Amino acid sequence: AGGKTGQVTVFWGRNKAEGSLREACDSGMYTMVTMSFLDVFGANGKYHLDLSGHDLSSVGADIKHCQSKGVPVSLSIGGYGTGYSLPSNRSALDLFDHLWNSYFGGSKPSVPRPFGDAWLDGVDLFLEHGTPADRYDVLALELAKHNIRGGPGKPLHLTATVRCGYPPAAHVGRALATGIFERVHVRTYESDKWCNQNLGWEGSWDKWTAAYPATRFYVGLTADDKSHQWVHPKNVYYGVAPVAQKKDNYGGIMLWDRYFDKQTNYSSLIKYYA
Amino acid sequence: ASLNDLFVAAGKSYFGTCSDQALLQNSQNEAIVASQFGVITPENSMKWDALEPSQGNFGWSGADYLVDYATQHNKKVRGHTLVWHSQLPSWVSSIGDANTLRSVMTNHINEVVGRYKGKIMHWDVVNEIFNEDGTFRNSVFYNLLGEDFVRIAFETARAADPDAKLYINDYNLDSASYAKTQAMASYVKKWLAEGVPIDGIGSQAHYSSSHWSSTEAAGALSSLANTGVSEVAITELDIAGAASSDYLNLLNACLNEQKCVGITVWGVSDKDSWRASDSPLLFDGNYQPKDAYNAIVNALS
Ligand SMILES: *[C@@H]1O[C@H](CO)[C@@H](O)[C@H](O)[C@H]1NC(C)=O
Ligand SMILES: *[C@@H]1O[C@H](CO)[C@@H](O)[C@H](O)[C@H]1NC(C)=O
Repeated sequence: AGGKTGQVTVFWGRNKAEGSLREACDSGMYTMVTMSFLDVFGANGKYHLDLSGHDLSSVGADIKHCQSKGVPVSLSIGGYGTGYSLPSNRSALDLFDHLWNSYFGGSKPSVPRPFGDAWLDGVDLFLEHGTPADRYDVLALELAKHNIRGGPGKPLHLTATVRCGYPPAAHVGRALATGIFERVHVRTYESDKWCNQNLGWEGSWDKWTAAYPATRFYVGLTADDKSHQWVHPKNVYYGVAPVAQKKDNYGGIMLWDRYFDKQTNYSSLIKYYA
Repeated sequence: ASLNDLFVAAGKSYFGTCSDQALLQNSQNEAIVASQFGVITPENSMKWDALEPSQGNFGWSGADYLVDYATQHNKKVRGHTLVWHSQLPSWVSSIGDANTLRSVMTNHINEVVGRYKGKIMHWDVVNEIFNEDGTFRNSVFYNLLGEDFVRIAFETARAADPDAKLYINDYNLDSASYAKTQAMASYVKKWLAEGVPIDGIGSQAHYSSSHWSSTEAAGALSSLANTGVSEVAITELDIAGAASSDYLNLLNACLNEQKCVGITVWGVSDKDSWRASDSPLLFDGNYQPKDAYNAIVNALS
């Protein structure tokens, strides 16, 4: 069986009123912060990062500070918008090159460093939209080459953030079939009538965890205490955490998002259940 | 002093706690349960995942232990809980057919209530059925059976044990003007008028460190009583920080509502709470009374 891991991953970047990345790391509530979202990418060489009006000029130093406190920072690509796709092998390698040389260890004069010499700790795939011809598998395999655990380089935590329902859409399945995703965060706070904390999340959790035994699974919860799919912290202690942790490959809790968590202090108790 | 003896002397039915087999086997904890609390709620052992882990295959060991402890100790029991979306086995939420769910839910209630017939003071028949904005939580029960799941559940429990008081229980019923509280009151009033056998509303009263003021508790509880329901209870009280003045506000919310039968605090020692880091109970991590305990004793003495 699994058990508590103490791991809490939070999303950041969706609301400029949520405070800085530094503030989130300095809270001590999180073991990973995932910036969101690289919302434009595809086959025409155009890329865009959307951090919702947050002050970009502070982000690089804040990433380095988070890391200095032992909190890794990853970047999530995709989101709920319609501005991204990955329709070819070449487009996936071009996206790898953009991520590597913009945000990680690569330096090319022709690739801007939006956050200077800060070097991120992972990539998350939040692929709400896609088609079966997308090649996120190619991207995943290229990122996995740089996940160094001991030696020159540093870890790269490759993750996906997926809808509650199993099985996922084909573009996601194609990526996960590479077998090298470190973590998957299963969103259980959405309004999918048959798959959310109010109805059906556990049966889906059983299918997800069984399908990918080498991957660590995080239960995704909302920190918005007004959401229809919010879980009272007591029901995380009694229900969600003990159930999820029966799986050998339980990894932790994922929280959507820093803005809600800053308002409600959900993680102040959740960090003890994860 | 004994919390239960004092509250009964003050004209109430009980002062209660939660427990279960492991905690009742702990000799420090058990001595406090014995001396202080007249009613016990099973913390987990009567939830559906414990009682009916696969369809028609019931498991009774933990629940039987708690009921037998209470019988032996001349204590009463709040059975907890028959219909709830949380700690529900996945086989139940996988049911796709209304009529199948009606059979499954009726059977679950009939067997559980029937087994303990004549041994249960209150049943939390349905639990946490409302969203914060006053709509029904979209659980498998509501999604397949609609609002009628409530009436079916209460009717089933009543037939299986006519002597148990049947409660609807929920949290965040701590402010009279809050949407959820108003919905609970509205619906219970309507269901009473329709002949649904609801005897009580249970208000859990889980006070966080950023909650409604405990000054609102009296009015909230009275608003639940004012539905015409026969009784109300505070069922799972715990309070971040356990300030005496907050605990007294809740004590007095009960004392000043004629229909409130009692208070249950949700455990004995802080260390065994779901919220231990918030020190929310009446005894500390070495099972010693805290300031709020002494304040309650002074108030009833
Ligand atoms: C992507 O294309 C390259 C060049 O053709 C090929 O060698 C590689 O195997 C492809 N990747 C995958 C995973 O299909
Ligand atoms: C959130 O917790 C912090 C301490 O971690 C505190 O400063 C703040 O007031 C809390 N917010 C609420 C809603 O109590």
